[PDB]
Amino acid sequence: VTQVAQIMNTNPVSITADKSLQAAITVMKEKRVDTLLVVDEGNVLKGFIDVEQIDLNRRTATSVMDIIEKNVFYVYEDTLLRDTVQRILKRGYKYIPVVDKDKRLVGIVTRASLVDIVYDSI
Amino acid sequence: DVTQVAQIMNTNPVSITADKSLQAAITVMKEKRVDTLLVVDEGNVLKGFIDVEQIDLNRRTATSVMDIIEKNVFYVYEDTLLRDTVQRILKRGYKYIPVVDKDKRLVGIVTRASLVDIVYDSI
Ligand SMILES: Nc1ncnc2c1ncn2[C@@H]1O[C@@H]2COP(=O)(O)O[C@H]3[C@@H](O)[C@H](n4cnc5c(N)ncnc54)O[C@@H]3COP(=O)(O)O[C@H]2[C@H]1O
Repeated sequence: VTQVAQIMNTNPVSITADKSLQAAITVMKEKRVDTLLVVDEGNVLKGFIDVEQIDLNRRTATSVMDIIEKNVFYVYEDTLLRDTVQRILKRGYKYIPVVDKDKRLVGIVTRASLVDIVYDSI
Repeated sequence: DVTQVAQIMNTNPVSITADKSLQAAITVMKEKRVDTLLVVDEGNVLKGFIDVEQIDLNRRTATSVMDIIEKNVFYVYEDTLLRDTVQRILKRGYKYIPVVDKDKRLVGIVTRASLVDIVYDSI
């Protein structure tokens, strides 16, 4: 039935991995998010960074790459919703980033995507 | 060391009261972009919380917010040391932590986006 592209939120907060921690937290505070999704010049999703990793490696870390986690679970645009929801609800994932066939960052399914979904079913 | 929660907590936590319907609740949740509502009475005293989850499960046989409230809330007072409440979210897996004044009145919560603030101050 329904795909993720339908309900996903089309404004996932990204930063490039050339940018400093000073700059990364700057965005994170403005945008009200505990992570950043890492993305290259052409917007191919590459990893994520944590607020914690910023805090553990702050003294000897100058940049976003210095602390990047490249093993992100993303899910393609046209995947079935049920699966990604099932992952977040039960398998503990905090949100699931959404890409296109070129692995370009295109959306996020946050817990407030579950609201959207539950709101619609009334 | 000696910094409190009140200093940092974000002072707009999303409440609802126990009369409101599920239709009413999920409305507030969507607007505000939040997976849970905190439950407060006429005089704003913290009582519990409801989820997207429970709203989703009990939809068919549940008209009111009270029908599915979770009365057992971890909460903390305004003047608790930040350090303890922060250490709870981080390594004890609490999703966020509601802060009350000494009359158990919701005055704030401490989100994962309260940590950024902390980490931002430290630089
Ligand atoms: N009664 C209430 N009053 C006030 N707030 C309430 C509340 N009940 C629940 N919440 C908050 O709702 C937020 C929504 O969770 P969600 O997974 O959509 O949203 C999460 C997370 O999925 C999202 N996020 C993280 N990295 C992101 C990125 N790179 N792009 C977009 N979103 C990101 O940022 C949000 C930050 O988590 P946080 O715990 O700060 O914020 C949570 C939680 O603290």
